[PDB]
Amino acid sequence: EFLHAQEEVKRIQSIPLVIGQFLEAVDQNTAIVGSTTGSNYYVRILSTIDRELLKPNASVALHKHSNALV
Amino acid sequence: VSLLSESYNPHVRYGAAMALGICCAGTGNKEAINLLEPMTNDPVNYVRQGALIASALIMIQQTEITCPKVNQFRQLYSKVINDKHDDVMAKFGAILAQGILDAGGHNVTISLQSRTGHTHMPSVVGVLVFTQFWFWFPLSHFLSLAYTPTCVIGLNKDLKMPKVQYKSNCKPSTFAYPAPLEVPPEPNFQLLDNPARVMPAQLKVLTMPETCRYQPFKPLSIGGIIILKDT
Amino acid sequence: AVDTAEQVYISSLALLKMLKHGRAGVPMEVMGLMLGEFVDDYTVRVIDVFAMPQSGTGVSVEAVDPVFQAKMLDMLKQTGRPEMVVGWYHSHPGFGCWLSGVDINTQQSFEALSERAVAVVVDPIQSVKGKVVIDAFRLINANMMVLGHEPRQTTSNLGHLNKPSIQALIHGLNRHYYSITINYRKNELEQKMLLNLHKKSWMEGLTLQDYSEHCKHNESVVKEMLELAKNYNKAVEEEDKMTPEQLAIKNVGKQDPKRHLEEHVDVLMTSNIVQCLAAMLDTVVFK
Amino acid sequence: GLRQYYLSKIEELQLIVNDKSQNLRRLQAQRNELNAKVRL
Amino acid sequence: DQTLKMIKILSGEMAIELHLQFLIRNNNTDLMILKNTKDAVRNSVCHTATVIANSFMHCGTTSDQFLRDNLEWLARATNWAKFTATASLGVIHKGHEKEALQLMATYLPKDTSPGSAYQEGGGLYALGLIHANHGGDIIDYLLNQLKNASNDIVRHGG
Repeated sequence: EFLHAQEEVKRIQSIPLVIGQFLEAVDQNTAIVGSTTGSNYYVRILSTIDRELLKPNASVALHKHSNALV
Repeated sequence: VSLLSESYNPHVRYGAAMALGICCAGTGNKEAINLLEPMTNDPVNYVRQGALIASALIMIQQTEITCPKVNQFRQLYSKVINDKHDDVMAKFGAILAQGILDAGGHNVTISLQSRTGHTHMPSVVGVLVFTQFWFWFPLSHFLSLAYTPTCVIGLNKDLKMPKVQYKSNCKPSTFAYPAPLEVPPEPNFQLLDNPARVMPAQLKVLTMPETCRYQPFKPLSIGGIIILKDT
Repeated sequence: AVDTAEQVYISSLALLKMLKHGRAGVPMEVMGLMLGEFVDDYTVRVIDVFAMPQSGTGVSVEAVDPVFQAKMLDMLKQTGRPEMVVGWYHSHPGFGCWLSGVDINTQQSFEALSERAVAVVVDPIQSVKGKVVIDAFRLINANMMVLGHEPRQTTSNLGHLNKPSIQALIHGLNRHYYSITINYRKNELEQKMLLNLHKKSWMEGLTLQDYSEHCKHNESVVKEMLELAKNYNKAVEEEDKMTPEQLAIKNVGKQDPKRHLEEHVDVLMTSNIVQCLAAMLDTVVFK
Repeated sequence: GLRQYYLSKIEELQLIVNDKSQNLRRLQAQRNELNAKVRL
Repeated sequence: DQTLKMIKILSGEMAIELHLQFLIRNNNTDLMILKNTKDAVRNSVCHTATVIANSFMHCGTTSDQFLRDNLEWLARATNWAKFTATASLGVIHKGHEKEALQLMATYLPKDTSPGSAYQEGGGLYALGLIHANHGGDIIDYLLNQLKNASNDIVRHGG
């Protein structure tokens, strides 16, 4: 059952997707990004991303309306 | 079932709550009320619903002394029934539980069990048919087969009522009434008439009639009707 | 009236025609017909689905000549058995599911002849592998919206089970239409014969695997597994140190040994235990 | 003589209780961690 | 007597009306509890939810003053509440032979004949509710009416 819900979470990874850039993280599973609309945001992340592929200065995908890490 | 109250789907989280509601319903169980305390807080509406019906079945004809969580929950159904922002399914359990918890003027109760060890099979049907209210609303209207009284009744001839008055022995605050509010130095010698309601836990705390004209030939251990031999 | 326990049975067959036609022309709103079989005032059954040639714009999509419609239904009566149009669908591309201001208009045309034309949205983007988000709808009168009167007279504990999205709630739900709970008609007629027909193979496992290179691949992993264990001969040594909740946030730039070091152990096992066992059966079976 | 034998058998039947429950104590906590992983 | 013994113990009728005698003497309820829940008048489930409340808390006591306080709020909801409004009438009269046909004399299906046949078709549902485990005419008064009737709108209650 966990593997069925494991793949279900990526429906948020749909097509109208905007681009930010990783800046830092406060703690576990919550970070700070900067969109390409100029304004920075304090966003929640998505759990399945390997955290150890982050911060040189990473390109990240962001949600369209809610604008969280994708 | 206490492990199954934390399942991932709300469906197993639902039927875990009725599983406590159909087993321990005759008793004011300390442990079953302990489990249903956070069950009314879940974001799924029908598990908030079925927790209330299970909270209704656990404490019928019980006033504050079998467990203190009776009047802690009398306020709880009124807390959710007077909100506007609550869901209709969520507050449907509160309005249903008022008819459960004050059943017959606290004169009838559920009984899946006799003193003989044999089960009460119309109540076995009457609670199982009560489970299917999702798919048809008056299908769970078959609930009167589970409602059975708790009253000792005296008798001496085929028709005649006796006139006997006995009393209690243990702590007297068990015999409380609902006592409605209507806004616009102690017993343990409680006399009782022949149609006298009594809790099944209170069957031991009473006194046999020793000074009256009447004396029971039967050892008074079960309620209902018995012969009361005129001596 | 209705009881909000409508329970639309569809199929196992129609939804693949829904998504394939919905996704082959995905960014345009494609649409079609729903050709089914009516049952009582409560439920409805939609069994077959076909589309038409259409002409569209960005915000609108139309149909073309009606001679396609009658000639299509004549050929489906003579081949198979006749049916009746239970409704119609369309396809929001990557939106969600709601009735827009033009989607509501041709629904209003179809609800006149039969009053139970089911309006269906399929989104072939939001559907990843599991949820297929569908959420069939039907109109409610805006005359009773003027009355302030709440319709549909809930008489079963079946409607208020699935919660609507906020984005569909921004749109006309719930001021001009409602949602319907649905499920799928499943049977051994079909369910057994898509399971036991799709993911099947014949020789992929009675064969060996590049015999000079499997043992070579048994060094292509182990060689860097030495230095990956040298990092595991490194990272434990900096423990009894700064409060390893700090050793979660800090190590997000680079790869840890510990998780990566059990990663290859599964790979270096099943690559070997399969290839060793499958070789030792051909010694018995083949002479 | 007779019942003398029976208190042998109550006390070594109880030896299955203290470790299989201890196995279940280990096992039931493992599910609670995994169900917390799922719902989250 | 010992000849009369098989009626006194196997029909068991003196456990029925004596239980009715217990309920007609002992009845400790409140009207305000329904009046506290009166303020949820809308088009929601609440009309069916209050009539399923007073039926459970008045089983077999024949006390129709909680229901006869009004007419229009009871007759606001339609098409299945009126199936249940005539269903809740039998639970209040549970276990009593006389006040079954006589109080439902308005609710026989061939007397008033309104546009709602669930109001009159759900009466035979309540005739089963009173005489559960009690089979006499009540078997055959419900047997002959199902020989010729309407569709499965009275045949549910039948």
